Parts: sequence; C-alpha cells; structure tokens
Amino acid sequence: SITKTELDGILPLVARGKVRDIYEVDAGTLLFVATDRISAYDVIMENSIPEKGILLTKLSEFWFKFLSNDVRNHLVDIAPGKTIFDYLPAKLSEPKYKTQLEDRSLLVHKHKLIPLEVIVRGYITGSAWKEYVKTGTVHGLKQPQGLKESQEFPEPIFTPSTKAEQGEHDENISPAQAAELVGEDLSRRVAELAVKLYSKCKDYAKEKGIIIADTKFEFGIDEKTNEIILVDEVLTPDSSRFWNGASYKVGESQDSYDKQFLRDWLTANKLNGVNGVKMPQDIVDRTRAKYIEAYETLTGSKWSH
Ligand SMILES: *OP(=O)(O)OC[C@H]1O[C@@H](n2cnc3c(N)ncnc32)[C@H](O)[C@@H]1O
Ligand SMILES: Nc1ncnc2c1ncn2[C@@H]1O[C@H](COP(=O)(O)O)[C@@H](O)[C@H]1O
Ligand SMILES: [Mg+2]
Repeated sequence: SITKTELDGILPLVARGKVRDIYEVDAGTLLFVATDRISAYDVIMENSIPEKGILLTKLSEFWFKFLSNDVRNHLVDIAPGKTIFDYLPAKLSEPKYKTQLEDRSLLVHKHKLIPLEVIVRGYITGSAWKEYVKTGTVHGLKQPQGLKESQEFPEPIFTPSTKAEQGEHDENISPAQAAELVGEDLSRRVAELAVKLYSKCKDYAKEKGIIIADTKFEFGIDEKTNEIILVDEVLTPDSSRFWNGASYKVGESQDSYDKQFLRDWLTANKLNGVNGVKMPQDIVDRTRAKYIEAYETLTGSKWSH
C-alpha cells in the first residue's frame, strides 16, 4: 500500500493531486504515479485502499490499448524488452523507490491541453438530472419531455465545463460557448471524438456488466500536426460514474459502484466533508473488493484468488 510517494529529490515533484503524485522526468515527459488514496465529498480519507492505484493504472492501460486505433494518447512508447525503469534515473530501481512506483506509474508526454473538461453523458444523473428537472435542459440543451432518473439519453451528449485555473471552480457551459472558447472547428472535432470514444467504451462495458453513466475526458493538441491527443486518466471509477449493470433500474437513484459502502458509512455518522477520517477495516476491504471486481470485469483478467 502506497499513500504518498517520496522520491527524495531524485525526480522533481510537480504536484500531489487527490490520488496521483506527478513527477517531471524532463521538459517534455512526466511520470504519473497513482497512489492508494481515496476521496469522498471532496475530502481525502486518512487511510488507503491497498493496491487501488495499481488497479486503476492497469485499468487505464487497458483502455488506452483498447482505444489505440481510435486516438493517439500521451503514453511514452516504451521500447521492447525495456521498462519505465530504463527511462528513469538508475537510483529509482533500488527496492526502496521501486516498490513505490512499480505497477502504478505512467510515463507520459507533456502536451498543451485543450482548456475544457470534456464530459460526455450517456445517462441522465447527477447535475444533469437536477438541471433537467428544473428547466428541462442540460447545459442549455433542450431535452425531451418525460426522462426518468438514470435513464439513457437518446444519444450521448457533450456537456463541457471550463477547466478552471487554480483559485476557482469549473463552470458548466453549452457547446456554443465551448466553440467561442476554443474555436468552432476545434470544438466540433472534440465533440465528435469524445462521443466516439465514450460510445465505444460504454457499449463494451455494458456487455461486461458495468454501466458507465458518464465520463470526463481531457484532450491535448499537437500544434504541429493538429492531432487531438488523449491525456490524463481514462475511464476509471475516479473519472467516470460506474454503475452495477445487474442492479440498474430506470426511475431510481443508482449506487456508486466503488464508493457506496464508504459513502453510506460517512453519511450515517455525519462524517461527510470531515478531515482526517479513518475508514474502518471492513469499509476498506469492501471497497477494495469493488476495485478488484471492476478490474477483473472490464479486463477479463483475474487478479488473484
Ligand atoms: O488528475 P490531476 O489533477 O493530478 O492531473 C494533474 C494535471 O495534469 C494534467 N495532465 C494530464 N495529462 C497531461 C499531459 N499529458 N500533459 C500535460 N498535462 C497533463 C491534467 O489536466 C491536470 O491538470
Ligand atoms: N508509457 C508507459 N508508462 C508506463 N507503463 C507503460 C508505458 N507504456 C507501456 N507500458 C506498459 O509496459 C508493458 C508493455 O506493454 P506494451 O509495450 O504496450 O506491449 C505493459 O504492461 C504496458 O502497460
Ligand atoms: Mg474511485
């Protein structure tokens, strides 16, 4: 279990997010290390979910491979017979550093980001449901009358939000606003590509028993070639709303696939939003089992006995 990486200056730390520790390898190259930290209600838990970061990294690698014909991604192309350790300072191969990084790290090319959170929704829930009940719209887009809670949209919809610089929160915008923001032609290409990727993964996951209700993509742009690049993490339970397909019912709220046990435990104790909370062991074990189940389900691989 890894909560926080400590590489002792061997690589420059760029930032610790909720879940990832980010290191700079060179001017053009970052190392993303997924830790075993978990958040709920915008707060990180004190203890970790063991191997959560390995599972999510392996899941992300799976999706990048699944989509390799559909879009370029930011992964560094590691040469046959080499590992990420051959691209890093030799000292990171010592067991004390190696164990913090192995199986949970992605070596990626730094790119200029398209300044949008590219959210695509296949089912109406969360903020989209709230807005719809009130106004009959989602990001100003007119919706059909009579949608029920958690119902599939007729087609997946592109519902971008701004990507706010530190110090402020992300605003929901309409596709026309995204066009003013990033350019008409670019915004159309983004929408086309995001809907294409989401639909493909949504259909695949549904056959495996998981409903991906919505997901957040982030895209970079190669300004030489004009190509859009998939960056960040892709289609994990931290970046997407995963629902259990077997229990899925229109006209109801759905349980969080991964975080329901944790959420119920916190709300029952009124600990939501409270700092320094330690999850009880049975909460840890139950939550860990879900990450493993998501992994085995989507990937077809067994984790262990
Ligand atoms: O999830 P997070 O808040 O830790 O992400 C850190 C920041 O890094 C950006 N990101 C993701 N992928 C890239 C690439 N390849 N190049 C440059 N920045 C990248 C995320 O947008 C987030 O702001
Ligand atoms: N950029 C990278 N960062 C971390 N791991 C990688 C990266 N590229 C490939 N891998 C992993 O290295 C192994 C070799 O697979 P591959 O090179 O895609 O045939 C797989 O487990 C990959 O997921
Ligand atoms: Mg999660």
